[PDB]
Formats: sequence, structure tokens, C-alpha cells
Amino acid sequence: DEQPEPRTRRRAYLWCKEFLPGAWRGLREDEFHISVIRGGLSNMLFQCSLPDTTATLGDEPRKVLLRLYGAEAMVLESVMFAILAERSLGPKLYGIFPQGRLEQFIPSRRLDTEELSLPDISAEIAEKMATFHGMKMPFNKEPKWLFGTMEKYLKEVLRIKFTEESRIKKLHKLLSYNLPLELENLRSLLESTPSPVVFCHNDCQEGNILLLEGRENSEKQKLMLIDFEYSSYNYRGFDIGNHFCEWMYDYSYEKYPFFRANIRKYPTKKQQLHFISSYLPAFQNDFENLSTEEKSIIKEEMLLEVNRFALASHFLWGLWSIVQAKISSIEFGYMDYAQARFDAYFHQKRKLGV
Ligand SMILES: CN(C)c1cc[n+](Cc2ccc(CCCCc3ccc(Cn4cnc5c(N)ncnc54)cc3)cc2)cc1
Repeated sequence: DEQPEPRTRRRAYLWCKEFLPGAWRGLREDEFHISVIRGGLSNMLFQCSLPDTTATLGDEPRKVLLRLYGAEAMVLESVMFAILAERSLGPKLYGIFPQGRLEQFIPSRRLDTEELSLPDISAEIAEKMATFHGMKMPFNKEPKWLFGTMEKYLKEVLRIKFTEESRIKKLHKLLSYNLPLELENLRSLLESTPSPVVFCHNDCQEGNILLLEGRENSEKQKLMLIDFEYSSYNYRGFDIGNHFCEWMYDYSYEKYPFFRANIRKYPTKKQQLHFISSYLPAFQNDFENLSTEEKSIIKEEMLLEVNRFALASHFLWGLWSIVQAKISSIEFGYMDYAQARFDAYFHQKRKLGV
């Protein structure tokens, strides 16, 4: 288990000792256990724990996750995390301070891309998302996030000047589509596509879904959605369409560009209907008491809705990725990823006949 540098060890020890109750309060520095869960320059994660020989005094956790930010948004993100914790839809919040958070450590692993298509996994994600979508949050209810964000990235993308030859050639090719005009065409399409405004996760990818340890038996209760940093009131179609897009991207791929894209992994009509068939009863509650006529019309229109909004997933994350090619320190093939998203966008446009 990778040890942090002595300084980070000492800081982590002091936060745990001061924010956590019970046996943590009298812990000595020499008794403190910590290891790295994820390095990097931002959102460093560590597991912190009591010695195995140390007894708890009450209901304090034996193990916690320390999240360190590194290099209004903090207020919103913080309040949102605390509310989800109170409602048991996220990890408990044990401590909050300018440099990070102490969270409940959830014994689990992330799902892999291939698991998204498993019937039981997909059905639970649908149910979890419908729950997420149904609740009240003290945030702006106007759906300006989607196009406001897309405009913001496009404005930045148009200003970008690369110096390295590969990035230069790639940006040229992406620019050749006339993105401002394409954004306008997308805007018009989505304007004519009704979709309820709900509290969306906005990044429901496999890496943000935990498979809970000790619960492979549980058909319906084995997942937790995490990482709500992008969450906002947004069109329901975006959340679902974005999730469907994520079937096609595997970020665990070990060589450059550090992802694999496969267009044929997008869910089939059957797979899509299985997802929405689980979503709709969880979101509407009495949905199954409607006529087969009405149920089918709702389902068919919803397929249209989410598949059109999947275009915005491609366009938004495509633009985002170009910006990250300029600003991010992370080892990821951002320009290659942007091209993959735009390739999918035009493919999806062709499939839809739009
Ligand atoms: C915005 N989009 C569409 C992107 C963004 C980034 N990428 C590239 C990329 C995606 C995913 C990854 C892997 C993400 C790792 C994040 C992570 C780390 C640890 C965990 C485990 N975890 C989190 N909280 C807890 C917890 N509280 N308890 C136990 N385990 C936990 C979950 C998720 C790396 C690069 C692609 C598309």
C-alpha cells in the first residue's frame, strides 16, 4: 500500500483526529494508517483507518476516505454532497474543510464498461437515476446548464492556439465541421424535442457507479451512483442519452490515448427499451396502470428524446475534451477523444436521419 509523503500523512492525521469522533480523538500519529487510493494533482484520494487492534468507542467508522482537492461551485458541491448523504443516496459526510472532505469509505469497486449492458445492472441504474431525477434540490431550476456549458466551451475552443504538430492537425479537422453552425442546428433540434427538466447527474458513466461489496446476490439493490460534481437541473434526455453514450467508451484501456471507443457497443433498441422500462415505473409510480397504447407511445417518444439528447452528450464532451487538451495535466488522449465523440455525433445524426 502506497504511503503518502510525511507531510500529507501528518495533515491527514490531524483532520481525522479533529473531525472524527470516538477512538479517532485520542489516536497518536504513530498509530495512524493511511494509503493512497488515487494520486494525481487534483482529487487525491486516500483511505485512512484505525489500527485493527483499536476498539471503537461508539458508532464511529473504522475507515474513511479522505478526498483532497489539490489544484460558488464549492458551496453548491458541498451542500449537494451533504444532502445526498442525509438522504442515504451517497457516502456519509464526516468532515469538510478548505482542502477537502472526509467521506464514508464504501467497500466496493467501480463497474466496468462491459457491465453496463447486463440486464440487472442496467435496470438498477435506471431505477437509481429515476430516483435521482425525482427529488428536490435547492438549486436553480432553469435548464441553462446544457447550452450555457456548450457555449462556454465553444467560445474557449475558438480561442485555442496549439503549438504541437499533432494537436494542431487534429484541431484543424474538428474546426472544419463549423462548430458554431452545428451548435445552432443542435439547438434547433433539441428545442423541438420535449424533455422534462429534472435534477441530473450529468456524468453517469461506469466509473461513477459503485458495485457494493457483499451484495452480488441482490438483484435490485447492489449499486450506488457517486461523483456528483457536474450535477445540475437539466433535461432528463441528457442524463439518459449520456448514459447510453457511455456504453461505447472504455476508460480503463492501458495504452495511449487511454480509452477505447466502439460505436457498435451503443445499446440496441431492445437494450434501450429495457432501461426505459425500468426507469418509467420508478419515475412515475403508477405508470404500469396506463393502457398499453399509452405506455407504448410514451416509450417510443422517450427513445426519440434520449437518442436526440445523446447528440448533446457527444457535442458537449467533444468540446470539453478539446479544452482539456489545452488545460489538463492528466495523461489522456483528449484530442483523440474529442474526434471520437464528434465521429459518434455525425454517426448518430445519420442513424436518426437528422
Ligand atoms: C466528463 N467525461 C465524459 C469524461 C471525463 C473523464 N474521462 C477520462 C477518465 C474517465 C474516468 C477515469 C476514472 C475515474 C476514477 C474516479 C474514481 C476514483 C475512485 C472511486 C472510488 N470511490 C469514490 N468514492 C468512494 C468512496 N466514498 N468509498 C469507496 N470508494 C470510493 C470512484 C471513481 C479516468 C479518466 C472521460 C470522459
